Amino acid sequence: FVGTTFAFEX
Amino acid sequence: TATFHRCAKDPWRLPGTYVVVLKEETHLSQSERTARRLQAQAARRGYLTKILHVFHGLLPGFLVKMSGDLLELALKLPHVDYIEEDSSVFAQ
Amino acid sequence: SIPWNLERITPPRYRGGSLVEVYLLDTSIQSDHREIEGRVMVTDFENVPEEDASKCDSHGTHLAGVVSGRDAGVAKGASMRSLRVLNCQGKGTVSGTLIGLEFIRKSQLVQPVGPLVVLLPLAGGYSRVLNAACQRLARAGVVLVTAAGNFRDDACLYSPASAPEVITVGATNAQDQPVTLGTLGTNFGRCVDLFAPGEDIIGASSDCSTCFVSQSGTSQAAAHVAGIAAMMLSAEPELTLAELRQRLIHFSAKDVINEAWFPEDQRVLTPNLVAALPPSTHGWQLFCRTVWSAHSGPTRMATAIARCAPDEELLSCSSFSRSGKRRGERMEAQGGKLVCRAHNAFGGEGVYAIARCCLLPQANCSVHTAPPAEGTRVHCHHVLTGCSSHWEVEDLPNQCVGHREASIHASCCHAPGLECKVKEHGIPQEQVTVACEEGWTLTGCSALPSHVLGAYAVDNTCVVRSRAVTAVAICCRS
Repeated sequence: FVGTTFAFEX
Repeated sequence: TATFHRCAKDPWRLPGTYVVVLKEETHLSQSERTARRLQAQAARRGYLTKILHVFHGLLPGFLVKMSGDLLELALKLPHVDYIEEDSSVFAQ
Repeated sequence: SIPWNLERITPPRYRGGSLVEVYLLDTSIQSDHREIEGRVMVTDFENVPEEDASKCDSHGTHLAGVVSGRDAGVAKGASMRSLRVLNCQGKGTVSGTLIGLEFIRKSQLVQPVGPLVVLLPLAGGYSRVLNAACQRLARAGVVLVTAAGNFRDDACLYSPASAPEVITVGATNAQDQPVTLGTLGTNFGRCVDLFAPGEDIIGASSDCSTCFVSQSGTSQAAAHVAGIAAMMLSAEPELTLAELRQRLIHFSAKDVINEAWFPEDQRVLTPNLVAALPPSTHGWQLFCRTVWSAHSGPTRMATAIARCAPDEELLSCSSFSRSGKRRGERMEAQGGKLVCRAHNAFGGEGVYAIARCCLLPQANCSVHTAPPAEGTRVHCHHVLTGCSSHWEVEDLPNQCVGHREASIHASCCHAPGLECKVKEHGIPQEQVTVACEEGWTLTGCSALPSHVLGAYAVDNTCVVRSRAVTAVAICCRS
């Protein structure tokens, strides 16, 4: 779950 | 009969830029004339506007940077179907 | 060694995408990465808002790799073209996305190629203009695949997810469960067409030209379906959007999602399907799908309408309300084509109309109606594919039978080569269920006329919900 993927922290 | 729409998710709204959508069979030449007309009517009211893009090929219309003050005026232009305030999209 | 997601979409029997082109609207991409080098063309179209390097192209690079990557891609062959509509923070605008979609259509008109698939790995709130542009591009013959959204919310509240004619994709994990992460997770509900692997998905990392990273999201899920669609359209280039959607549903793994993950009211609305590639086994077959309307809302005279695609036939029509405050449903013509209309009751919160839309060429279908008798009956005097009933009152053999105070409607088709049978099941019960036999396609689902909430087809199973109930399934095959 990376920060470049909205809305994950990142 | 022309209506206004903006994003229900308030933080995602981008006020000050509007997509002006014209009726389905409106021709590119007509879209361009409608854009110039808005800019002229706005300027007479003391407002600067900028036509960022004229749409044709899927929807007819144009993208305009202007104060929302002009929306009542813009909704009365010929050929207008509806106007939507620009808003954010995000990588999913 | 095979990534779990690529195994998951592999069918139980098996043996791409080059005639097809896939457009990607996303962040910038590292096009020289070895997964995708020479396979992605960067258009250098760019329309992005100002901010407010490895990171700039991570999202797009990963998704290009899911679609077409030589080691970890779904459609390892496929040609891609990329447009930049998301900035370094992964943010774009509705206007920018519209200009991008318009650019694709213009490109096509200037230099026509084969089938086009457009992946939209992005979402904002519901947008009338974005949905209309998507619809217009779909009607122009382009296939659109979009992310359901990552908010653990109803996808109908988001665009392009909510956009008519676009294939909307939710995300499931290695246990085939919907992805959740707190208040975040896959969207769901009736605007989602199917789910696909979208957690822990290995693909190209823009950290380095040979690096890989696992990422999660409904875009990764949508990328699997974009890849599967490109493969399907290479094999059968003449597929219409409705034919492609029916194949994606038909070849999906069914009933593998635990519906407990979804909010209670969304369970009935959310398709329980996980995408898969078609088997080596494929000879004409009857394909049907269930189409839920938007909720009618609570107005006394409210109606919900469920429609089929232009090349589909409406073979049956049912309805459902959670309260059971319902005046049933009827099939009505509209622009020379039958639609499914459901009626709210006085004081009801609203109802759904639920169409069964099928690919049946050469079918000549009609409706036979009988208004209330003193019980009420009507027959195809042709094969019966569906029974419906509506009433205007507040409370109480190729043949349909209704309540004595209700109108009853039979969908009757002339479809030579079509065999249909009727299977019934009843018990003392919150839900009663009856399934067609393998190789048969459910065309109609209804309850024999103690207080029923509604009836709906789930795949080839007819479900009746009540508050001596008898489910009736009409099943057909070639």
